[PDB]
Amino acid sequence: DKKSARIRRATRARRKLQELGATRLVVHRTPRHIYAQVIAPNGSEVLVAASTVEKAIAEQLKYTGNKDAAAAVGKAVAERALEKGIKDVSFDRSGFQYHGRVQALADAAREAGLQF
Amino acid sequence: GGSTRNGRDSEAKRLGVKRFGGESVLAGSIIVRQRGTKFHAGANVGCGRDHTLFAKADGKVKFEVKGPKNRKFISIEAE
Amino acid sequence: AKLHDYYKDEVVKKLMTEFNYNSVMQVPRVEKITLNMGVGEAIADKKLLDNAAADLAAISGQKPLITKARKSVAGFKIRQGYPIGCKVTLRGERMWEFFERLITIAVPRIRDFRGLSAKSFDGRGNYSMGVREQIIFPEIDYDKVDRVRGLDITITTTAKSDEEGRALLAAFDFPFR
Amino acid sequence: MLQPKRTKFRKMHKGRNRGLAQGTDVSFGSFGLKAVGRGRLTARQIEAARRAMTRAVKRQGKIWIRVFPDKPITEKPLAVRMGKGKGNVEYWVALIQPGKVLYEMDGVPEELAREAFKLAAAKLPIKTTFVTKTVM
Amino acid sequence: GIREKIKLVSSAGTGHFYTTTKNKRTKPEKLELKKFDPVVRQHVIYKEAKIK
RNA sequence: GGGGCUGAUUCUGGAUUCGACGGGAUUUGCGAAACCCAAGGUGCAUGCCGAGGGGCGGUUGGCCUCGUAAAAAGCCGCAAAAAAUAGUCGC
RNA sequence: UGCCUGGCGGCCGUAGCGCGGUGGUCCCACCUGACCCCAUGCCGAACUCAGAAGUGAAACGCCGUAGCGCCGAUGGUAGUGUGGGGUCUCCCCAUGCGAGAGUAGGGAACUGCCAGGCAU
RNA sequence: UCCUCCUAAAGAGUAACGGAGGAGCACGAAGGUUGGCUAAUCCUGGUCGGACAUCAGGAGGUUAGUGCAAUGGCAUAAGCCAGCUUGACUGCGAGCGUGACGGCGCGAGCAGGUGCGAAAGCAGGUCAUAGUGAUCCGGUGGUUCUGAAUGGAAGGGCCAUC
RNA sequence: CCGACUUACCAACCCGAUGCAAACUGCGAAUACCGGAGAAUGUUAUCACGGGAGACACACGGCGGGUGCUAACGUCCGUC
Ligand SMILES: [Mg+2]
Ligand SMILES: [Mg+2]
Ligand SMILES: [Mg+2]
Ligand SMILES: [Mg+2]
Ligand SMILES: [Mg+2]
Ligand SMILES: [Mg+2]
Ligand SMILES: [Mg+2]
Ligand SMILES: [Mg+2]
Ligand SMILES: [Mg+2]
Ligand SMILES: [Mg+2]
Ligand SMILES: [Mg+2]
Ligand SMILES: [Mg+2]
Ligand SMILES: [Mg+2]
Ligand SMILES: [Mg+2]
Ligand SMILES: [Mg+2]
Ligand SMILES: [Mg+2]
Ligand SMILES: [Mg+2]
Ligand SMILES: [Mg+2]
Ligand SMILES: [Mg+2]
Ligand SMILES: [Mg+2]
Ligand SMILES: [Mg+2]
Ligand SMILES: [Mg+2]
Repeated sequence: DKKSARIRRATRARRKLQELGATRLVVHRTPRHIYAQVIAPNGSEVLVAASTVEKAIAEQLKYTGNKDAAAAVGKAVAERALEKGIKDVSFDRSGFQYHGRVQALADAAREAGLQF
Repeated sequence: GGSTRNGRDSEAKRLGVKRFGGESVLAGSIIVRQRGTKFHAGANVGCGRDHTLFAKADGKVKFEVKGPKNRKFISIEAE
Repeated sequence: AKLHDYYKDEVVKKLMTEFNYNSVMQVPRVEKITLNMGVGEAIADKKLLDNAAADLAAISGQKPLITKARKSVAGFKIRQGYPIGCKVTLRGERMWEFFERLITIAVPRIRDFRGLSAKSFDGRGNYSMGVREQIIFPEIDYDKVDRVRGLDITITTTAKSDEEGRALLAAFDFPFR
Repeated sequence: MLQPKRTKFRKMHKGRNRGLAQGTDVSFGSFGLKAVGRGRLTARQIEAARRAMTRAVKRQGKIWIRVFPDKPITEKPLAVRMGKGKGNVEYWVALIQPGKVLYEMDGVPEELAREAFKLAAAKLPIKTTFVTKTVM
Repeated sequence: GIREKIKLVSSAGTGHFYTTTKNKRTKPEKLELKKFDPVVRQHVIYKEAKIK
């Protein structure tokens, strides 16, 4: 039910981004892990992703479910987007209120080159 | 003799489909005039104050049925 | 949460073997405790709402939420949006703290306490029961009160069935018949 | 006379009664009287036919009136001019299409059914015919 | 009664103003707003004044 | 055969007829019909054919019966055939 | 390369309900407690910020169930654009277009990206 | 006089002293942004409390609601709350729809300055359609003007508005 | 008498069937109308501007209808 409500309150932003036809960086947030990935404007192709489920950024993090890991994930995904040429991208809350872990990840991504 | 009521009426607003689909339109051209959102705005289609769909770019008008509720959408193919 | 920490393992052990459970989470649990000072005949004077919101605060330390009507029933000549009663809901620690007070110190100030009804379950066993006075609670005395109003307590539990809720309450030593 | 208890609107357009019937087979009783022509049956005619068949069969069974008068027919008062609104409601009719079943019954024998419908049909303008229920 | 017509004049030195409606029986307080001033090209506070 | 005004003590959308008389629900005692039971007493009955009943006739035929069926008596009708009725008001 | 899990979409009523019981090495959920920084117009019912003691009990997901909802032929029927007719409040023929409902049947979804956990 | 449904014959339009109803408003919030939320009805339990309120659970999914009459829509919600605010801005405006005409309406985008949102973005009133009246004559404030010899003034024009 | 009981009677939801609706549509034609491509034919028959008019009393039949009585060589709409 909570997931359904989140989808209900996020599909408005989903449709807004789709009709704007820009690139969107989405954030899946769970109490244990937090993912992040950019999506092509058509909404069916993934260009870059980063999360706490990978050893690459999991071996230097105390716990996955905290703002510190989200910041590292945002830094890594922003660096990969910059090295692949992706620089302009909007940020999708995916229904999660902009505060805490998602806010820290968005700030790290903004600070690591990816301008929103 | 006698008197009868309900002799009043209202002027038609000339609603309906204007381009009928498959035509070449210009920027700002009104596609459909309607009271409610029977047809929803799609690609390069703006919604007016009175739910009028106006094209924001020249191209082709296309009728399709998408969405989870099988709603009709007007799409501007900028070919 | 003294009763919580003391009786949780005991009631789990009892109920698992009673109902042939297979997991710890399957034992019926306690969700919340709700109480509404249903002050209806208070349209003429709003001071009754303040008195209710003070008596309920004294009974359970919080700020009662002044509820508003949503239907405007003409049988009492009321309009929606007017304050009618005040509800207080307690979760977890406060729920347990109020539960022990309603279990232990509830008898001395009430009369003819021959037990409580065993059929107060709303199908799913949520145990809504009512009391006819407020001075039953030790916090509120009789010298400082002007009116006499009761409560509509409801101990909402996670029990699947009414018999499971009854077994839940019996293990929590509540005075049934 | 039977008529709807209430309607959304009092007056209705004249309309046209063209097409074929919808209920053309007996589904309740065993014998039936069904209209073969085209016309409009009125509530008074329906009541007269029902009374005739009931008194012919002595209520030794059951009767089903498949049709129901629901179309209000209005006529202007005598000696008035044209226009000045629509005339007040006068009576109620039921549109009838060829092949539609009008009356149904069971229990009574074939001879009694055919001798009752024979006299009950003379109270209706539309010509009718007698049929028996079959297996599909 | 009906809605009275009022004029919101700019607090600046210019005499620019806007026109609007008002119900001066349930809202006796004056209609002070912030409106754009074409004369000075700045958003300034407009007090409410009579339609005279 | 057609129009206008009344069907309002209020026109301005929120009368406790103050009271007796219907109906609701809340707080009290009890009678197998507001209860669900054979256990103390340890007697001769459940039902099985039941006889026509106060002066007269009668109720699911058993509320009354017993020996192998008869008076029937706990109610209902005839019956109480005081229901003849404010104040003023003639010889 | 095959197992299932997560995220984003296409397709949005053969793609959805009811019943049967499985899933935890991964991922998700339940959950612990909470001064922070955030929150309840009362309560961590919801947001969250610190995590892994336990559980798959509710969910979520998966496999079969024809009890449902639905998709629905061929043929037939109703309707009709043209021309020509009758007994003309309606109907016939030569022509093409041919519905809706109901039968036979189908059916317990396919499919594109990465992101890991599995045997290889 | 204007609006909604049908007659109106599946584009637009289409008449009658035809059948049915409304409009001559309200709102500095009933607008803008952001965040959050999802009923009508019915069943069970519960102190007054009742065919009815305020509560706890369940059946059901828009059968509720739109400030209003009706039609078309609304779940991303156009339906309901909370915080900030005045875009209910100024001058324009490619294009289009509807009218014989006077006219009316939709509208991307540009320049200046704002409100909300971290941001992407939204705001030139209200879910849309009724809520309205040409011209003349005059009133009010400004005016980069006109000023009948000159310099002003009177008056007129221009802009906003009655 | 409790009434044994159905007394040519009426009787909420829930299900199973049977019909009706211009102001009902979970569905849905032909024709009508717009646009894109192509041959053949038609004295440009198409559009824009200017000069000049005339005209805003129509009727009947066919088709789908309101009104009327599916009555009128009656009346009101749309096409030929
Ligand atoms: Mg399970
Ligand atoms: Mg066929
Ligand atoms: Mg078919
Ligand atoms: Mg079929
Ligand atoms: Mg039309
Ligand atoms: Mg929103
Ligand atoms: Mg800002
Ligand atoms: Mg509106
Ligand atoms: Mg004049
Ligand atoms: Mg001069
Ligand atoms: Mg001057
Ligand atoms: Mg047409
Ligand atoms: Mg000319
Ligand atoms: Mg000319
Ligand atoms: Mg004319
Ligand atoms: Mg004329
Ligand atoms: Mg003439
Ligand atoms: Mg004519
Ligand atoms: Mg004609
Ligand atoms: Mg005709
Ligand atoms: Mg004629
Ligand atoms: Mg004439």
